[PDB]
Amino acid sequence: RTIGIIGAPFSKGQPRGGVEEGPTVLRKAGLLEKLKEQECDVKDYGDLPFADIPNDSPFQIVKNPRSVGKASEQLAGKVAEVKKNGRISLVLGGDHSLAIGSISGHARVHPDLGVIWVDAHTDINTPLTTTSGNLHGQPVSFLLKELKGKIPDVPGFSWVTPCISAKDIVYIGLRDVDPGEHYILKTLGIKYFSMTEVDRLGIGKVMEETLSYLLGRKKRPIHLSFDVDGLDPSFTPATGTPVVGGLTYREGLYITEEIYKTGLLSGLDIMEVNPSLGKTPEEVTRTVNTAVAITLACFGLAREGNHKPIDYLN
Amino acid sequence: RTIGIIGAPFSKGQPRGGVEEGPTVLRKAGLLEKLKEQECDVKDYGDLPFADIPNDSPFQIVKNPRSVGKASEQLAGKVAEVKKNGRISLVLGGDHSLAIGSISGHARVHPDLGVIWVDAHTDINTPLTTTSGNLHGQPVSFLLKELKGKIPDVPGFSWVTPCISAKDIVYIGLRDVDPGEHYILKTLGIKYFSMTEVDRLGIGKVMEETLSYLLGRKKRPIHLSFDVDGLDPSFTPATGTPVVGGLTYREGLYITEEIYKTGLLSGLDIMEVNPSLGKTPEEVTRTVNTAVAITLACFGLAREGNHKPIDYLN
Amino acid sequence: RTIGIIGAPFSKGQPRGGVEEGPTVLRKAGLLEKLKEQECDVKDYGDLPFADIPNDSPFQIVKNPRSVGKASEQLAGKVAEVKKNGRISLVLGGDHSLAIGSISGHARVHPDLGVIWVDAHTDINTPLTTTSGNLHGQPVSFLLKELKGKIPDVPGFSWVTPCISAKDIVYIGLRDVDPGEHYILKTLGIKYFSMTEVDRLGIGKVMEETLSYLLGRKKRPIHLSFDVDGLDPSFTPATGTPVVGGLTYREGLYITEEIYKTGLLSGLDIMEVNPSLGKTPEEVTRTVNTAVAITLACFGLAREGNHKPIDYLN
Ligand SMILES: [Co+2]
Ligand SMILES: [Co+2]
Ligand SMILES: [Co+2]
Ligand SMILES: [Co+2]
Ligand SMILES: [Co+2]
Ligand SMILES: [Co+2]
Repeated sequence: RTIGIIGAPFSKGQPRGGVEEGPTVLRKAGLLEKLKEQECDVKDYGDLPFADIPNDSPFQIVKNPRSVGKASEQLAGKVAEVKKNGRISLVLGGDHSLAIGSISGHARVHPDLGVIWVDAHTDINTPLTTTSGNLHGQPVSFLLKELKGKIPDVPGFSWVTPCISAKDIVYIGLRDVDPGEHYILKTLGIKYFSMTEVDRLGIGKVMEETLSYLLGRKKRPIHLSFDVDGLDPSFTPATGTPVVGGLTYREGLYITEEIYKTGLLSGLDIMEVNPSLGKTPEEVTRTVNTAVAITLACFGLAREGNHKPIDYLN
Repeated sequence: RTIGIIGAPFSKGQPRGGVEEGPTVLRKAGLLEKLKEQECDVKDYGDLPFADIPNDSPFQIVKNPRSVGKASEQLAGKVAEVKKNGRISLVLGGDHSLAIGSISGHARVHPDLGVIWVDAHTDINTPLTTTSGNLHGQPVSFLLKELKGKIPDVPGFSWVTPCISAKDIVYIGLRDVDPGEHYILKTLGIKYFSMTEVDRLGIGKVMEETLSYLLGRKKRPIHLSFDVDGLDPSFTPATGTPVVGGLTYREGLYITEEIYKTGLLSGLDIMEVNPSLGKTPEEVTRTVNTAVAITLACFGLAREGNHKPIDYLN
Repeated sequence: RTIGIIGAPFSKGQPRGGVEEGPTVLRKAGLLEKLKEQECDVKDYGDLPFADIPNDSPFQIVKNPRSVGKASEQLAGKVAEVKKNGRISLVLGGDHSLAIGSISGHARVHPDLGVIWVDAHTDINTPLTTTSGNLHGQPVSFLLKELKGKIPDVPGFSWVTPCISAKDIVYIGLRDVDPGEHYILKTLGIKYFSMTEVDRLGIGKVMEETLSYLLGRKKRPIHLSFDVDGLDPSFTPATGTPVVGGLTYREGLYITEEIYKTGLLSGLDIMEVNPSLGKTPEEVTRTVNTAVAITLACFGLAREGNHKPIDYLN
């Protein structure tokens, strides 16, 4: 597959710093080289310089609003750029708040995109339902057309325009949802597969349905937002908001191997990897390594093996 | 849901002490408060004072017979009491031998109850088939109507009267069954799902069947006996009789989430949590925390989220 | 079941030494006694003395060719011997290269055998596709009739004669396959269930199919080649070529419990257990213990329990 790598060292969508190092440790882990080791055409668009916004007091309850909306606005234009270059945008990031810019920059070029959101959280709190004020748990509320009119005018998000509808998104791996978030899920009839559904059906069926759900009517470009906390902390420990009972390494690879096989992946996000939150250097590499394997899977790496269109027996 | 909490600090059903601390660490973990944090009506009936029985020599091979039968007799009347108060009895306990009193006190008020027994063991040894003599591995043999006439007159259990039939109980999670126990399973045609069946069918089907099995004919009150050793020791390490290859955290939550959804849970047991057997203070909290989540699930806590009958968007 | 135990302390099929201790730690773990504890008729044929071959320079890229082909030749005749004694051959070994001798010695007496290969690797590299040269990753290429004419004349393997066809083998647990290996899989139409298929279908279906695949047409003798690295390293850490995302303890027991139930197991291999590669003495026992349980399962040990044809209630 042909990628467009976008480094996004940002963290103002949540409290803990160090998630801005994600693009760094991932690159160092050798991700770009491992991609080229496959049938991949890779172009690094560099790491986005998210300049400081010293004057960014809270907006009611929302924290660092101007800083957040800015990094998303900057990211959206970059993602749009690479999609214009006929390349799958790989946004290696910090916190999940950057999903607003990615999905927005993606939809500008591909207004018919479908979104798959692998996460332990729905991150669909409104600036009015959020109890923490951290924007990495509200990205979705900003992107839904149905919620347009419920979201306040937050400093830094004037450029924003709801690009996705409730029936164009699927959630997978949910196990920590707030009440208001749950009310939004049921009311707008959003399709999701919480860990309960995963245990019930199996990841194979869950994926069968998810794909049938988002591509049944017709084929469309897929945007995969992967929050590393969707996977169990025994696999991705170094992350800010971990939650026990997560998707397994295998389930994570299965999800992505299946996504790849559709040949419709056009947008990818690898979020919440925070090297600093690892209790041991092994938890940091265990996280990063897990984060890389998921990415590679997105672009062709299959557990049953891979081979070029040649005769290996000669 | 509306509960009736019953603390049961008992341990004479097995060798290791410290399981009598279970009600204590569970309460301290904040279980009662977490229940009220939900749509729960909670009434604490206190911790039962299980006075000593200094004169309790063995009965053939059975250990502490008078002490055991006594704590069960005391518990049975308490459970009956709370069920008379229209409340689901939550028996936080020590060893599993206390199941005799719970299920008995439950059936007095609800003679048509169905039993689900999540455990790594069938605990159906008779005082005559038991090779260890520990009563926390024989509770079931005392409660079956079909085995009435095979069980000797053990000091402390004269009050006992078999209240459940072989076709009213389902086992889930079996992986360590004695030969005599197995002979009883097959001979009385008891329905069970050992880890083998779980791996084969999946926990979703296993539950589908279990419920269809116990409620198909008609709806009846359910009594859930949960032995914390049914779950894998990587989740509930601090327990006396651990066994590898147990149910997963997720499978445990799935089982209970499904039980809750029937709206027929009327009796619950949280057994074998022994703080003292933890190799680290983290194994103790990992166990207790796991023990709490399972309880909460029984009363409504759903992984996909929860919300009150209000308009969260206002 | 009735077994013929064959100790195979060999390691020249791979770089790390210490895997030759496998038969030792397994025996010490009490495997032979645990088998007799069941309905098993056990005869220990001792540990094969694999004399050194000081003069064994590489053959092109292949390492220790003369040493390897020799231990396989010796093992083949032993396996043939025990199968002639109407006994299931249990080859406790070192590296997986010994599969060549086992499957060969097995087929001499049972030319219609079916092979199930539980491994993280297909070990089907040819001396010409192998990039490492380690023979414990090529055993299969030596045994396939379809590859006869592609394999060079390697010093030590003149006695060898391809006894199995591509449609008589099933792979389970694959997650690390080389490109040439993958080309051979697809080209010869070999049936396999990589971890992807396991996650998709479940281990219950995977086994359903595997068995239907190898026994559908007619019943035939089964040879189970179990590489301990097929299971996840969290279960079998002390092994040379570990790979994350492996089969679970439960899945491993399920596979074998199912194999046993066919009543067609005639050949078994327990390979790659290397005590020396354990980071802790607990990783060594965790591996060995896991290795034993799998063996016992092969011969009747069922998680739901076991009982003799007697009346336990008397
Ligand atoms: Co999350
Ligand atoms: Co998120
Ligand atoms: Co138990
Ligand atoms: Co029990
Ligand atoms: Co292997
Ligand atoms: Co192997």
